[PDB]
Amino acid sequence: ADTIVAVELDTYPNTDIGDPSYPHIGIDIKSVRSKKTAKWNMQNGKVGTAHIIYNSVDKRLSAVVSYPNADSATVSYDVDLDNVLPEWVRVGLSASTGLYKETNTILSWSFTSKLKSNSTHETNALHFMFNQFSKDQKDLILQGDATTGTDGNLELTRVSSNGSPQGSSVGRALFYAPVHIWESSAVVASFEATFTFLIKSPDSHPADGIAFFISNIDSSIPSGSTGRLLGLFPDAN
Amino acid sequence: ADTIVAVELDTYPNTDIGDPSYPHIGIDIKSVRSKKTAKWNMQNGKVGTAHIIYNSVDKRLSAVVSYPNADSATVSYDVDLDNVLPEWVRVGLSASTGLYKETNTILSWSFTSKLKSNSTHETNALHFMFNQFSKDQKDLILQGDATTGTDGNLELTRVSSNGSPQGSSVGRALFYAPVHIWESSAVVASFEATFTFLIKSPDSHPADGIAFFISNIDSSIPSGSTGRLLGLFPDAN
Amino acid sequence: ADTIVAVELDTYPNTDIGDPSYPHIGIDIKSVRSKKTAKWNMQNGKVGTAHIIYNSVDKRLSAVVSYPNADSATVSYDVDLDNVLPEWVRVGLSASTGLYKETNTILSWSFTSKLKSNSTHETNALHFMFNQFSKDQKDLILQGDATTGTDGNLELTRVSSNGSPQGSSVGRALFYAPVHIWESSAVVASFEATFTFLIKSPDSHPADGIAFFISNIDSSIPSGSTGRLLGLFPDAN
Amino acid sequence: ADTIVAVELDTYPNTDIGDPSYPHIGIDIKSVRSKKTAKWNMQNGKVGTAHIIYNSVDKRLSAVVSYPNADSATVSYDVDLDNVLPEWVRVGLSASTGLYKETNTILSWSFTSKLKSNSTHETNALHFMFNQFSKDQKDLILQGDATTGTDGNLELTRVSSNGSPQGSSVGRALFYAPVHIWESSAVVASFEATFTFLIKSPDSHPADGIAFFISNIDSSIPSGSTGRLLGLFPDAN
Ligand SMILES: OC[C@H]1O[C@H](OC[C@H]2O[C@H](O)[C@@H](O)[C@@H](O[C@H]3O[C@H](CO)[C@@H](O)[C@H](O)[C@@H]3O)[C@@H]2O)[C@@H](O)[C@@H](O)[C@@H]1O
Ligand SMILES: OC[C@H]1O[C@H](OC[C@H]2O[C@H](O)[C@@H](O)[C@@H](O[C@H]3O[C@H](CO)[C@@H](O)[C@H](O)[C@@H]3O)[C@@H]2O)[C@@H](O)[C@@H](O)[C@@H]1O
Ligand SMILES: OC[C@H]1O[C@H](OC[C@H]2O[C@H](O)[C@@H](O)[C@@H](O[C@H]3O[C@H](CO)[C@@H](O)[C@H](O)[C@@H]3O)[C@@H]2O)[C@@H](O)[C@@H](O)[C@@H]1O
Ligand SMILES: OC[C@H]1O[C@H](OC[C@H]2O[C@H](O)[C@@H](O)[C@@H](O[C@H]3O[C@H](CO)[C@@H](O)[C@H](O)[C@@H]3O)[C@@H]2O)[C@@H](O)[C@@H](O)[C@@H]1O
Ligand SMILES: [Ca+2]
Ligand SMILES: [Ca+2]
Ligand SMILES: [Ca+2]
Ligand SMILES: [Ca+2]
Ligand SMILES: [Mn+2]
Ligand SMILES: [Mn+2]
Ligand SMILES: [Mn+2]
Ligand SMILES: [Mn+2]
Repeated sequence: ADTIVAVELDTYPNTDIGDPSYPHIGIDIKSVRSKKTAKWNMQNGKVGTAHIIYNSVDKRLSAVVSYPNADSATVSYDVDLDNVLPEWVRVGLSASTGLYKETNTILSWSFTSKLKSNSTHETNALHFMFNQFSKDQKDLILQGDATTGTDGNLELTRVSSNGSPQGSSVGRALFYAPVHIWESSAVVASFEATFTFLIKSPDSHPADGIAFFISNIDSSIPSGSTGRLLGLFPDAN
Repeated sequence: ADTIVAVELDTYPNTDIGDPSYPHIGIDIKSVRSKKTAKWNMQNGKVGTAHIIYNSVDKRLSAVVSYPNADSATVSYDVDLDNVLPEWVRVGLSASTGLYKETNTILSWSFTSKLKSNSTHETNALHFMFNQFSKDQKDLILQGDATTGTDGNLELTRVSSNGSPQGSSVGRALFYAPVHIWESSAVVASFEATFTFLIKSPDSHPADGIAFFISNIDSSIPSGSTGRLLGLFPDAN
Repeated sequence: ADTIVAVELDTYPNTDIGDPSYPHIGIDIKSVRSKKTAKWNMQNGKVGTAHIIYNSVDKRLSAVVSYPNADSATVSYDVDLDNVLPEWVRVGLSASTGLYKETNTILSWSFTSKLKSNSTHETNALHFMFNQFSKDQKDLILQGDATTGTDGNLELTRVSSNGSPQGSSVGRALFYAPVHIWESSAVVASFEATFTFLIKSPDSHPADGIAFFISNIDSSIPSGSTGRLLGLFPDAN
Repeated sequence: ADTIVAVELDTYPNTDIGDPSYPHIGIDIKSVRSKKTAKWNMQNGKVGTAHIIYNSVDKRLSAVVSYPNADSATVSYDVDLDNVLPEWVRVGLSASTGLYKETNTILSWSFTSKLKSNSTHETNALHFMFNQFSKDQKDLILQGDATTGTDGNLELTRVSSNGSPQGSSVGRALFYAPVHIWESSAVVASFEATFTFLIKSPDSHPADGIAFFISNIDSSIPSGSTGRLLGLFPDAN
């Protein structure tokens, strides 16, 4: 099975599987039932921004999601990723729709990771920044319904030609190169992730959400994980 | 008076004023009596590295000081700098000697600060990296006994021609430009500081230490702040 | 007696002093009479972007000015800055108006400079990025009519309350810290400058232009340098 | 066949195939016979540094190779990479030995690539920095005799237990993710490469050299490319 650590931007409450009775952001550690959540006042049709950060000194994973001229939603959870994830992982974005839909458009995405080992200035680093996505984005592994090129944007889930969002859709984009998330002999290790999105929903309720995730290198979308599973988990356990 | 927030690498225990009975690292918030300290196994004559980090999401200031092939010392303290420091500050390094001495040589120093406001990718940032210090380092404000140029290093305190450290010395180096440490309308704000040092002590005990500090723009060495005061505080209150 | 090296975005042709008969961009080395120019199809009322780059290996100063979905204007000139400028300089933006006007609005400005000396990874660097300008921008030295805060932008020249541009206006913005542009023992040295602007002109012709400049630390606006002198030169020599 | 653009650090002159009669650095565009070379005073047993740069404004590829307290070797060639290389490529380091040998040790390697298309601050970037190489370096594709982990270094060619170099050896290291080297709608595009090496040769003459290269994504070591072919070319044409 895949080892998943994700920060979810959950637009649809599934109170039956542990979701809060309102849209929220949460920290998922190997389960869709977030170890921590915070109320999120999602704004339909508006471009928002998410920022996720973590460092081995504090061993705390935090995220802030906000819209311009609007209060932000913050969520933090104490977790030592050395004990949860493998040394080498892959990072990506995931999204899904179920009975209800919304567009899960990504306008930009950047990530920076640094590892300092026991030596002078000996820091290994990785950084990538996407502001425009091309039709042939070779450095991205697109899974499921995810597609690039539409207006230079990344469409995680299926959107028809007339621009309307489709139900029962799942899609992910993983950066091509494996990321060395930690090392036993590292003094300091940290990562920063930032992405802007546009969740637009024409129907009754928006669903199901977007999630930033870290996984084992060979991770793939679990079969049937549309809807509430965010394309990350095989079941709601 | 000056508003000081510093991370001290205290090599000499002054138990009479609140120091632990062993070398330690500490977080000083407007007073030399650290709000938080951690035992530090200082290694005489060896190059060490210090890393300090802070972000407005967690509102926690942390630091790690280590030597190669050696366990590190970590210290963290929850503090909202918005309520402590002014919006515009100056960052620097400070060091002192008293009856007992040590060299307070800085081999490198880098700093990165970022402020994200309520707007798309609207991030203001400042970054500087010093690996070599020249005889005429115009972007540094040297105070007291601090001098640059000797072997491309920054000597915070007085070191004789023969290379031996002098007692009763104080010196600081502040980066020339004021730093916008925070702003009421910032979504995220963070800073990272890193510096390598070389503390060498020929005499009985090493004293007194090095400190990374953030202060009011016009800060200056208080008179008589050699020894235990680290060139940062006027008294031991 | 300032030593000036600037890249001009000349919106008004003053053929009487050497300007081409059309808007152009040029490389000015101690004189308003560009050593090199290129036709520039300036677009009234549109946000444009300028990029300047230089490296000691090629000893060539290049710039590209473009507007979205439009052809760019490029200008390059072979010049060894070690022979032209002092070791320590200051960098800034300048703008002026005369009988004719235009707004010289700066929306963003970033600069990065690196110096690699004869040592392993021993690089000294400086980087600052401005996407938003505040009312109290302490790390900037505003000269002449330059002001910050207006909609988070940098207005180099005088703009009325209603927004209309004023004639006979000069203004500059220099970054607070001195920049080590070069060093005799440097293997490689390079710098990159990028800024976006908005030149809007209601009157007959736009005038006079914007310029990115490098100067001696203590440089200041020459008396009477409004109009064709761009706030950089004392005369048309 | 592979499309190769490389900067060679040729330690062994093969005059019979066009090599100058002295160690040299060169720019190879699809052939082992450099379009441009420069005399290089290689220092046996000393750590050196190589810096390569390119930008679409000047369309010139330059490189500087130097040793501390020593004069550098510079080589530049005017070439538009849009006409030579495909849009997506892979970057790496290559080295070889033949009848004569040397160690082709890489101590560090960093790369930065940026593409700015027709849009505000819309820049796509990639940056990776390697100061330490681990035994299980997953983000690198090791070809031939290349190995990592030995003292945290990258040994491009075969070296024994006692550290001595082996003859008739070839090896390469390519970064895992494909690099978008160019795009038809990009205003500016640039890349920078830096790496430190240690060429040590116990035998009569050092051979054959190290090279930084850009190639088609699926490139692999040509059959029989040991010796003078630097593991990049199938023949000496
Ligand atoms: O796209 C949203 C949703 O679609 C699919 O589920 C449809 C409905 O399925 C079950 O009926 C319910 O889970 C329902 O959820 C509502 O009712 C629950 C029980 O009353 C309650 O606990 C929930 O909080 C909610 O009010 C679903 O709407 C499927 O794709 C889901 O995975 C997906 O989340
Ligand atoms: O450079 C070290 C120290 O030098 C100067 O003080 C010298 C001594 O001054 C006082 O005697 C004491 O504070 C002493 O400290 C020792 O004794 C204390 C009392 O027994 C004890 O609490 C301390 O922990 C320590 O054992 C000093 O050594 C002066 O410049 C000081 O500022 C400076 O720290
Ligand atoms: O703001 C533009 C301009 O305003 C001020 O000069 C106004 C006029 O001053 C002089 O008459 C001329 O230089 C004139 O320039 C035009 O005519 C010239 C002669 O025919 C010709 O060489 C020029 O190319 C141009 O067509 C100006 O219009 C003063 O502030 C100037 O510095 C400023 O550039
Ligand atoms: O590692 C060096 C070299 O080893 C292998 O070639 C060995 C020799 O092969 C041929 O004899 C020659 O090319 C010789 O080169 C010398 O002599 C040439 C003719 O006089 C002269 O042009 C050359 O400049 C050189 O002095 C080689 O030494 C094989 O692996 C080669 O690929 C490899 O370069
Ligand atoms: Ca849900
Ligand atoms: Ca003390
Ligand atoms: Ca003019
Ligand atoms: Ca050769
Ligand atoms: Mn949830
Ligand atoms: Mn103390
Ligand atoms: Mn002109
Ligand atoms: Mn050659």
